[PDB]
Amino acid sequence: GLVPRGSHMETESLPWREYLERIGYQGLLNNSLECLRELYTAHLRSVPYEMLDSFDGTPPVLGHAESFAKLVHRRRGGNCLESTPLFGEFLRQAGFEVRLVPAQIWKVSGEWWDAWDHLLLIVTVDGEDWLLDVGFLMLTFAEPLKVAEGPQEQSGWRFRVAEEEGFPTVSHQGPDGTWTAVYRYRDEPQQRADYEWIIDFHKSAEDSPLVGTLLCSRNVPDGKLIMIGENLLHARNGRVSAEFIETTSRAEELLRVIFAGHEHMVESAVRTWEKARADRS
Repeated sequence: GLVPRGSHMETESLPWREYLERIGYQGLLNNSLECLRELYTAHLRSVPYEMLDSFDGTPPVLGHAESFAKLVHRRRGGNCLESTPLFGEFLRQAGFEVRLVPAQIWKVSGEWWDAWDHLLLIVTVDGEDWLLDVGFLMLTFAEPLKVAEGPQEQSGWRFRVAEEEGFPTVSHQGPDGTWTAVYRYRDEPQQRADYEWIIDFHKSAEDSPLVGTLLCSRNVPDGKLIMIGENLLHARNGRVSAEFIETTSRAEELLRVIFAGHEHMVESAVRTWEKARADRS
């Protein structure tokens, strides 16, 4: 057009009304914690996590205008690079005090992923800091997590932030009562130039987890449905169950739930699910 891409002009004139429509928030906005809670919940329930476009190795674009177009106009799903900075920018323009910070994810195997390639938001309301994550595949807090000591209960689970080996670390309490890290972060405000490297990291990576795989998930009231390849984790009310998905018929059943209200994405997701199952036999 006439407005240069990535200019402050471009991001400033994004039509946030359509964004709020896209996430199913049709009320009034203020800067109370209660408004922030409702916005977070709306995003989480309305937007599935998905990486379908990267199944090839095609990188996501990073600009706010490009993220906006994919999420709002094409009604695609979300992830850390394409959802979280855009949401942070929406909150900033709606008047919240917001900080985008880098994070490193804890593997199910029991070590850290090599790269600090996750991102979190910290929102400051009435002198307190609150964590928000609208770009995470697996189970994390679905209500803003306070940056304070001690267990915080949410939908039958307990989360906490605690300082561990030099880093504020978000953990989740297991059925035993053991705590397992979800991710740690650094309180270092990021702009686009600071996290751009993530794209080249995954281009350069051998066997990137975000390429050649089927990864999608959807928050539901009191839990979350997570599909990782041929496995489904059903998190619900403090309990998680697992199911090995045996047929494309059963995979499609589950993808229709994860992508409820996003039925235009199902056939591509099913195709991607089969391609990835086959490409590991």
